[PDB]
Amino acid sequence: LVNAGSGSIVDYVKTVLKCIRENLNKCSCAEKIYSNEVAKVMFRVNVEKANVEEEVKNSLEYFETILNEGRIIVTPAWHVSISSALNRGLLVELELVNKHKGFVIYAGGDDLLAMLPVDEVLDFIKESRRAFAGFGTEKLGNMCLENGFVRINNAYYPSLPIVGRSYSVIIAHYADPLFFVINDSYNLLEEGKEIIRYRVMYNGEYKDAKKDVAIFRYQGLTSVIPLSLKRPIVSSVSDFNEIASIIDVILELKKRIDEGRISVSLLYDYEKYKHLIVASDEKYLTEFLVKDWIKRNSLRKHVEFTIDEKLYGVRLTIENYPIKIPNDLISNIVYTLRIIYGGEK
Amino acid sequence: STQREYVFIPITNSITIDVKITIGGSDHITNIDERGIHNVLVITGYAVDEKNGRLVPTLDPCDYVKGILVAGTPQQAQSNDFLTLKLPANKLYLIRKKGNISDDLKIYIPYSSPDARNSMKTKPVSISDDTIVNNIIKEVFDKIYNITQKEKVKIEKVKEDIKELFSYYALEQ
Amino acid sequence: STQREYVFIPITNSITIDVKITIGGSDHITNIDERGIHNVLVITGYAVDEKNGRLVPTLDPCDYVKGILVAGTPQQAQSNDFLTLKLPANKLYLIRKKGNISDDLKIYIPYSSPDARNSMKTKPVSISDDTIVNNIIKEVFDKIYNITQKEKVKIEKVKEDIKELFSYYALEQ
Amino acid sequence: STQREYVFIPITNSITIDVKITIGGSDHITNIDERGIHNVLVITGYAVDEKNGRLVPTLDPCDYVKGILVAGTPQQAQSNDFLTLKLPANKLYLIRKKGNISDDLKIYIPYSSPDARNSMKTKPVSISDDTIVNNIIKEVFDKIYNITQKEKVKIEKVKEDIKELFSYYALEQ
Amino acid sequence: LYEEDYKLALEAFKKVFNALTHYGAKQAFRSRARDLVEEIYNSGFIPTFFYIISKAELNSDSLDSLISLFSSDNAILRGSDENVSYSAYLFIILYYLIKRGIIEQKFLIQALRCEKTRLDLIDKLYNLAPIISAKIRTYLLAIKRLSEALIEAR
Repeated sequence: LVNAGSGSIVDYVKTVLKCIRENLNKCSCAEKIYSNEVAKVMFRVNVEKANVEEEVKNSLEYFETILNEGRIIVTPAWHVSISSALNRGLLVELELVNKHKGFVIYAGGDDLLAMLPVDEVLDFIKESRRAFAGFGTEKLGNMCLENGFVRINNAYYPSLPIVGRSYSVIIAHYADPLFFVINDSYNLLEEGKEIIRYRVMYNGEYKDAKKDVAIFRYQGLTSVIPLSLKRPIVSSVSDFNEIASIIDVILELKKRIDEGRISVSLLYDYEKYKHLIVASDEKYLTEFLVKDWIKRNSLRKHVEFTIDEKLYGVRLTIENYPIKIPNDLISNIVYTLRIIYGGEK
Repeated sequence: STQREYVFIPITNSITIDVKITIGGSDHITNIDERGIHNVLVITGYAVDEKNGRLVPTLDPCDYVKGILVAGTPQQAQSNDFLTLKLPANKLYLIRKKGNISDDLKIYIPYSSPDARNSMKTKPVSISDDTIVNNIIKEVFDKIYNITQKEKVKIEKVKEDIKELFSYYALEQ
Repeated sequence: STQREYVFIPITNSITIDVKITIGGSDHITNIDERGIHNVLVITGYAVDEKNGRLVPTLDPCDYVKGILVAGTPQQAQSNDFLTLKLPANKLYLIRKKGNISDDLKIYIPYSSPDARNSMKTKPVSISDDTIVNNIIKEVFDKIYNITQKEKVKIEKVKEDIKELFSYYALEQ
Repeated sequence: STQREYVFIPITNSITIDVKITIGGSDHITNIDERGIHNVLVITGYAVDEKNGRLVPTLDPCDYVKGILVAGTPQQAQSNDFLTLKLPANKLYLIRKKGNISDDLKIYIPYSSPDARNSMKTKPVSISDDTIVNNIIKEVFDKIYNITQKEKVKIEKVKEDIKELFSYYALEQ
Repeated sequence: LYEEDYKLALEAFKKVFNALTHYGAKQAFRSRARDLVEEIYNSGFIPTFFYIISKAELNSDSLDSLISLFSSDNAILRGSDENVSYSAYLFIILYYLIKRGIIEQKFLIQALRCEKTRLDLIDKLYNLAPIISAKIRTYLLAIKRLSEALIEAR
């Protein structure tokens, strides 16, 4: 509420939300905010019958219901804006599925169903997740992606930066029955995404989020790669460049493997380094264990591949389900590569 | 500066003036020029005392004390039970504001020092006995402003000046 | 009921503690039992000067300086600088209220005499540079709260909960 | 005919000077007097080249290259490195404009050759990373006055308009 | 079973890593972590234990700096680069027998002071030789990996 409505008005509402917090004044706040309004209404001699003792009350009545209900009071404009943005995000989502040589099966609004090749699937998720949040690189059609604002020829339109977006990738044989591949995709996520928790960074604390997970599956192998790691997914324009930040960590890693700069044995040796990287809670020590695990089974002597170091300790859990997920992020990065590489042989 | 003295509207017997000889000049801020009373300076966390009723310090935030502000000095001889303050005229808290002035305001509101032994009780008091104000309407703008009761017509809007507006609190002591 | 004094937290070191004879009990209306300081009271007008500023009352509801309420005597039982009024503690500005109270208690709120000779344009201050936030707990909290914060484990977030809910205006005169 | 200049605001460590001695006067555009950086300038249809800290045009009306028009001297040497145009002040893409200035200007805009030895691409980019705002605003623009950072009470406000207003389009080559 | 041994290996290493001020002593420790772990399982535990203490050169302030390392974090190992390294590995082995209750901590701490009792310590470890060698494996193997990773050349 305070950040919305900027200008001379903000300091007025800044004081209205002040006189609420612990079951406060109960209309005895005018005093603090009447001064705000009445010393303002004389800035123009047109006040018809503005009963300031009621005006500041109705405003105090408004925010009260907002904070009591714990939810934004929904109006048509709130819907029409979310709805239209949902249709503009649909446009950019179709260019991405075409850019990655995929085939759209349906894409209406928030949902999407496509068939990508196993090659362009990781970087699709990377761009699609960020493009949904408005952040993005080069224009796709006649619209650009400007840090949470799709822009069509100088016309800026809002996107949905806060809304999480989960993904579900089934790597399937072309001969697998399409009935059970689509069923799994709706019973791998829609009841598997409902149970997956990871350790998110919330206001300095470390809470347990559950959404926005990008599950991968290849005939038994399953992987979960969180896309946010920060619970209010975007709270500032600097929050965009680390959405899906684990994906390019897998993308860069996958890149260095096929160029022979790192052996594929990297995925098979991590098991012994894992218990130390798990038990180690001092980040200066883990940034050396993964530096060692990388260079040991590396095939050259000039590969300096880093891990963002905010990925040390995620501990993805799952509540009593027929899905076995490794309970740490770096292990899920290894399984994601085995799944991507399993679907190329 | 522009020293200012303050009046208010109780339902007590210590209402009318409690102050003597006027401005001595030709200036005031509580203008009643157009469409009724204006600039009734509001003061919160205080009361009426309803008993030689100057102002009362009350931690209660649900208090709406307000009245007419005039210039001059309050009898020039009572240096005991007032507040003796000053504010820059934009740090104030007014009601139904009017023309802006960036001066400083030497405010003189009557406010006694009880040092109460009995707890201050609170009582809601709105405008009653519409005839009771006929005394004080000649004790507010026909006491010092004294342009009323000659050829004015707003004496019907002067009714609605207090028909609804003034709703302060009392003690029940 | 019995004695109650108001402890208002300054930035200066002028009116530091001065707390003589106790209650017979210790029923301070502040309670810091587990993690947060509670029953912090804010009040309109009384602004601090950051140098022996004992919260002269202003008239703007924007001006305020909070404090802590405990069951004390008027800073060593003198008739100098206190209000000594009483209100039945059902119309108070109490943020983070806790538990039960005493209905009609002898409250003591510090008072500074009006400061003439200057204009103010008082500014609100959010206090930082933590070197202060522990000084107010060295001797003036571990004595006025001489039960708690040495038997449990939590000691640190009070110097930061006195950061989230503590902010007030500076007179600068 | 104000001998104007355009020092744009990318993250590059290549916008160090690129210019020389002052306007020929003090009728500037750094209108940071009120609330921070005012009267922004955004070229439409240009790159920033991510290196060789001049500007390159690309013919789609989709690009934004932003920066403040602080005049001066184009290193006292260049004539072809700029467009040498004459604007009547009413044919620009401006942001945070004040009262209309109906004069005419001189145009020197830092120009790099199109020189598509490579392919031209557009790369969206902005400013973050406190050191990435610590570098450039101290390089040049704080010295427009140097009374900024001296008494400037809007340091917290001017620092944001680097990450709020000036968003340019890089080269991706 | 040995899930808390990768934890133990991290506190024991961080102690040895800090009581090795001289850089050539860290490098010398990295040499012990690799080699000594591979003789315990080819030559045996106590044949390698004898080799460790013989090269450790006990009976000094060093032998009491070990006792401090069990609790303190400001202790330091002084001596020959080959001595501090071999003695730092003796800590690693003894730090495990303490934290896992294979050897009573009070016995070991007073056997590291009373000269007459050290022979009884070596006599105790001889009977616990099969049991110990089984349990320390995951722990020592982890110490070997931490050495190769954390102990770097400048």
